[PDB]
Formats: sequence, structure tokens, C-alpha cells
Amino acid sequence: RKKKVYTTPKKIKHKHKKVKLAVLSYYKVDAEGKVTKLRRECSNPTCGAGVFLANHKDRLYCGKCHSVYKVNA
Amino acid sequence: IRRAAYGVVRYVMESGAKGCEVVVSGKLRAARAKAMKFADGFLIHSGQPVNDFIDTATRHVLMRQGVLGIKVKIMRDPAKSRTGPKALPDAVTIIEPKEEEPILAPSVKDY
RNA sequence: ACCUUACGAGAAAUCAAAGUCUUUGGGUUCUGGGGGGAGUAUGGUCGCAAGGCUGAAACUUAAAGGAAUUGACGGAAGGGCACCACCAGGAGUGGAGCCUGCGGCUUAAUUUGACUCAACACGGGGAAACUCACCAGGUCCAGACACAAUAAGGAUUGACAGAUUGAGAGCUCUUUCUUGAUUUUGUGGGUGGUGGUGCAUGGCCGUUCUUAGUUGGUGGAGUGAUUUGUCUGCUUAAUUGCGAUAACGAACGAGACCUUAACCUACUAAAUAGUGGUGCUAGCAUUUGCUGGUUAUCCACUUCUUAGAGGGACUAUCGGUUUCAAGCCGAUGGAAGUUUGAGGCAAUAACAGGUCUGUGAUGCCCUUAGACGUUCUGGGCCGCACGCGCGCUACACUGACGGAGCCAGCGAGUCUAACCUUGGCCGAGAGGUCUUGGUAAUCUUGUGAAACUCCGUCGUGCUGGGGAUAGAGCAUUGUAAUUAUUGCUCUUCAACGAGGAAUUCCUAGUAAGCGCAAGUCAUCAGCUUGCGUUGAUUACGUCCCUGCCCUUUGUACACACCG
Ligand SMILES: [Mg+2]
Ligand SMILES: [Mg+2]
Ligand SMILES: [Mg+2]
Ligand SMILES: [Mg+2]
Ligand SMILES: [Mg+2]
Ligand SMILES: [Mg+2]
Ligand SMILES: [Mg+2]
Ligand SMILES: [Mg+2]
Ligand SMILES: [Mg+2]
Ligand SMILES: [Mg+2]
Ligand SMILES: [Mg+2]
Ligand SMILES: [Mg+2]
Ligand SMILES: [Mg+2]
Ligand SMILES: [Mg+2]
Ligand SMILES: [Mg+2]
Ligand SMILES: [Mg+2]
Ligand SMILES: [Mg+2]
Ligand SMILES: [Mg+2]
Ligand SMILES: [Mg+2]
Ligand SMILES: [Mg+2]
Ligand SMILES: [Zn+2]
Repeated sequence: RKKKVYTTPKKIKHKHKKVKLAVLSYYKVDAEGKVTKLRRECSNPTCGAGVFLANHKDRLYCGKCHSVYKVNA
Repeated sequence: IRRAAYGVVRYVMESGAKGCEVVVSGKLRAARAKAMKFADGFLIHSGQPVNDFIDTATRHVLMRQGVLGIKVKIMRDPAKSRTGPKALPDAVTIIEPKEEEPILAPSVKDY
């Protein structure tokens, strides 16, 4: 060997380990009524209306199926 | 180490071997390694006879200073073989003729 | 003075005195008491002088010395071997162009090991990616286990689109879903490394040396270390043996052994080997024949093919020559008469020989998450002013080209895969495509190989020798072929006219020519390991050169002359 200068530009950007968020499972809350659901789910063959949908800018995700389910209004 | 190596060569010759030979090679007490040879009896080295009568084996003992190789050569006795050649190739034995007295009188036995 | 004994002596070499000396006394004189300092200082005394004769110490040192032994070496003397030496020769190499390996130069990197024999077509090293170790970059953890911390009102994981990125790595970010105790953050403690050290090692390999060398028992010599055996000579491939003979008798290595090649009308047998017949046929003749084809014609056979068991050569017989012995040389017979040919195996003692990059063989040292781990993308190992070493093609009519003839042996080959490929068809070719046979004495395959042979064109012209270096296309392998992978066509058509000093290999189916198979292999042979085909000249010696071995000898050497 000759040397190790570690020449390359410094790009140490080891990521965020999905930062612990605050209280979750915000379906909706209803004063003396039954709660509807924000973040529409999915008409799948497996997912039994338990998985929500990300609300992005002009698309809706899945999370566990990583497939967009958006349809026109 | 010598206890074992003298012990094993004594055991093989007591078991009826024609010749035994053990080699220990490795670092003993110094960085400069050295081979010991421990022998008894006689052994042949060349020819087809070695394949049939010498059994050989090699081992690597893993000590804390390094690897100690252990060779063992055992010359079995050709007489106790019971399967194949009973003697070395150049062993010749002439059988002693049983010696009897000259007759010096012609006779006929009858029936 | 000499020769022989050894009564005796001695540490031995040696000695008729160096004997009559621990069993110690014939007479007498002189000198020595570890090595240096040192025959020096100083004082005498002799001398013209140069010097002679007497002659210390302080201090310093653990050996200095004698005679023999075994090695190593010698610019000492002899002997003996070997085409990795020469002789008489053959074919070359060194010149040329290319191929390949090494050094150098260059580079981001041109990864590295190995420098006389005993490095350099070597690492089975024919590297497009992988291999791969090097260079530029990007992921991952594949960081066991333990203890702490974090934390089910989430310890942590994954990602759609966009920016980004070589990239459909969410790698990172914007964005917000999903997962659920598996992980995450430290402390230890591990793990992995083609990272270092072969001069820390094992095993393996190479070399001395595949030369002929090595060792006990008992006896003899010597106080002993040691020596003889193990040798003057002859002989052999050979410490192979005859002979001499204080040695006899053996052991390892050589030889024997094992494999292979050559002989077997002797045995045992065979459509996976092969004849001959008899059926069935074809062609030609015609007499009573010639040559083929045929797998269900079947009957017999083993010469040739194959391998089991065996036989056979032992230099047999004769002649010649030699202590008339081991042998050697002719002739005859024989399949075979250089160890019948060729290998495999291969002693004691070695070497700082090579290998840590074959190994889940390894000690220690380093590294271990912006890794020296593993993976992915792209380069590099191939870069070219030069110096070397193995090779290939040639320099030409003992030839080039065209047509025709036309013959081997060693071998390899696919199934849960796609290897060896017959045959039909298309294409100038290289190739494509449809079927088939083969897990193999069955099929490829009589591997119809090349040199060669016969007829033709060339006609001494760098020429129809040579085909380097360039330009266009067509295909094949592969994820990919640009620094052209390889194959084919057309065109371009260079050096080279037998090669200086130097130098290599070789003694009969051998050298040399000529191809083929296998290994590496998806593709690629100018390489290697084997196999056949065609087949010479010269010698049957010697120590001249170069090496190695031995003897005698000298030695103040013994990590041994690099002392
Ligand atoms: Mg060793
Ligand atoms: Mg002396
Ligand atoms: Mg040349
Ligand atoms: Mg190489
Ligand atoms: Mg190389
Ligand atoms: Mg690397
Ligand atoms: Mg590692
Ligand atoms: Mg690595
Ligand atoms: Mg070593
Ligand atoms: Mg004796
Ligand atoms: Mg004695
Ligand atoms: Mg003796
Ligand atoms: Mg004669
Ligand atoms: Mg031509
Ligand atoms: Mg062939
Ligand atoms: Mg050109
Ligand atoms: Mg010469
Ligand atoms: Mg040739
Ligand atoms: Mg002298
Ligand atoms: Mg000395
Ligand atoms: Zn779903």
C-alpha cells in the first residue's frame, strides 16, 4: 500500500430511522356519533379494511401494498 | 511430546509391525522450527512394495504457537498379510532337502 | 647413519632412546612455572658505533598453546562420470514480421508472486463482465452472544410519484402510509479479509540428485574423537559386481517391484467386434465367375478386434578376448538380445528454495460500518520511445496454386439437462433451419486429419514466395464485443534473399517434418498434456570445454574463503 487520503467528497448522510411520530390512528372523532374514516382504505382481495391510504398531492397510496388507488372525483 | 512419540512407536512395534516411523515438525520453544524423527525397525522406501505394506498418515495439530504436523509411517509384516503378496519381491527361500543314505543294494518290493 | 619390532615409553606425532620413570633415588650443570605488557622501561656492565649481556612492575586477560580427528575450502596434485558436457553430426534459436511472458516507461489503475542452473506460454495466469486482489464511485450488514439504554399512548422495517442518482439503489430528501419487539444506540465481545510476514509455521512441491550414495551387528586398529569394512585394479546404467584383502555377514538406496507397449492360428468367449456361407437382391460377364447391397435369412467360426487366465527371454547357443572371473564383442536362432522399449515409485543429510493468492491449513500484526468485509456500475490487468526470454509464420520449384486419389491413433459427449451431432433443405462462405441417434465397443465416428501421392498452371522475377498492416460488409458466442472476441468475403500485399558475437536440444520408430484429441472453454490457441503419421544423417568414444563426484595433500578455516 501507499496511503489512504480518503479523497472523496463528504456525503455522510446516514438516514433517519423513521422518526417516532406523535399519537396516531386518527380515524375521525365524533361527539355522540359514529365515526367515519379519514384517509380512504382499499377494495383489495386481502386487506380487510384496516389499512389506510396516504393522502399525497394528487395521489392516494396504500402503505402495505405500495400501489396507488387514486380515482377521479 | 517425546513421551507420546516414543510411546506410540513402542506401541506399534509391540503390535507386530515390521517398522514404525513418526515425524513431528514445528516450532518447539523457538521461532526457528525443527523436525524430530522417531524410528524403530526397518522400512522400505521405493517400488510397488511400499503401496502394499506401508500405511501412512498426516495430521495438523493446532497449538498456540502454530501448526504441528504429525506424520506416521507403519510397515506391516508381509508374513501376516493373508491377502496378496506374502513377502517382499526379492525374498528368495530355498527349501532344505531332507538328506537320506545311499542304498547300495538293488531290491524289489512286491505285492 | 638406515631398516624392522615394540620389550618399553609417550598426550600423540613418534622414540633403541625420548626405554630401564607412583614398583618414583648412578653422578653433575643449566633453564621453565597461564597469555600479554615485554626482551619493554630502569640501573649497571662490555662496545667507536650498531648494539650485546643482565632485566622488572603497574595494569590487563579466560584462555593462549600442543598433537591428532572429522568436515569445509585451496589461483595444490591425481582419478571418474554425463548430448541438462564435449566428439561426428542433425534440427534450430540469436536476424525478420507477428503471438505471448518479464523488466522498464506511462498511468486513476496499468493488482501481485517468482530473478543463474533451480524466475520469464510459470502460478494450470488463453483476464470483455464475473473471476479480481488494482482504480473512480454508489448499496448492504450478512456487527453472533451478553449486559445496559430505548420502547406497545410504538424499539424498528418497507415504499408510490418527484428532486436526486449511471440507474426502475427511496441510496438520501419532500410527502405521508405500513410493520410490530425480530430490531435500534452504546459497552464489551465477536466475525470476515486474494490485508502483512514462506525469515514464525504445517502440508505439498522444486533442488542438491535421479547422480550413486548411506548405515548397523560381530571381529580387528586406536587412551580417545574416530577408523576399517565402504579398496590398488578390472567391470557395470549403477558401492553393479569380480577380484585383492583384518575382515565376515547383512540393511536402505540402485536392482527386484508395478503400469504400459510389443509375441501367442495355444485356452476361455462375443450382431455393442469381425469374417466365411446360406437365403433375398443389384450390376457386369457368361462356364462352372467378379464386385457390392441386406437386418431378424439363419447355421457354424475366432484368424484379425477385445481382456481374463497363462506361457515366453534367461543376453539362450556357438566363436573370440580377458585375475581365463565378473564381463565385453561378433554370428545363428528368435516376436523380442541398447537394463527387451518407455515410464511410476525413489535413501541419509540438507536449502532460511517457492507457496500465508488452493485450502473452513495456520501463529502473531493490521483492519472491521464514510470496512482492507460483501455486492453493484464503469475502467484496468491489453496501455508503448526501449531491453530480454519461450514460440508461430516464412525467406521458396526437395516449392505455391488447382483438380483427383486417399489412409490413423489417443480420446470426449445431454434429463430433469440441452452436450457430441448424423441425414434432408436454404446460403459463395461463415452460418441458419427441420428431424434423428447417442448416458455410449451400439450414435457423432472408418472422427475420410495433415504431410503425402498422381495429373495440371507457374518458370528464378520480393515472383502466383510471404501475408504483416490497413478499409468496407455478412454472420456466431454472450447482458454487453468500441482499445477491431472469433469466424467468412473482397481489397490493400510490409519486413524478410538463410541470419554477427553467442547459444539450445538430441543416439532410433529416435531427431525432424505433419496433423488430431484433451485441458483450460458461453466465445477465443500461435500454449501445454498426450496420440498417431512420415521418417534421416552421425557416433557406439573421451575428459578438451562446462558442471558434479571421489582420492591424496596443506590449513591459523568450522555461522566453515561471502572464512
Ligand atoms: Mg519441512
Ligand atoms: Mg595444530
Ligand atoms: Mg526472432
Ligand atoms: Mg502469468
Ligand atoms: Mg502473469
Ligand atoms: Mg475490493
Ligand atoms: Mg474479512
Ligand atoms: Mg475482497
Ligand atoms: Mg517457511
Ligand atoms: Mg568395533
Ligand atoms: Mg578397543
Ligand atoms: Mg565396527
Ligand atoms: Mg570378437
Ligand atoms: Mg500465396
Ligand atoms: Mg480427429
Ligand atoms: Mg495497408
Ligand atoms: Mg560454443
Ligand atoms: Mg512438430
Ligand atoms: Mg604450506
Ligand atoms: Mg576453529
Ligand atoms: Zn393493502
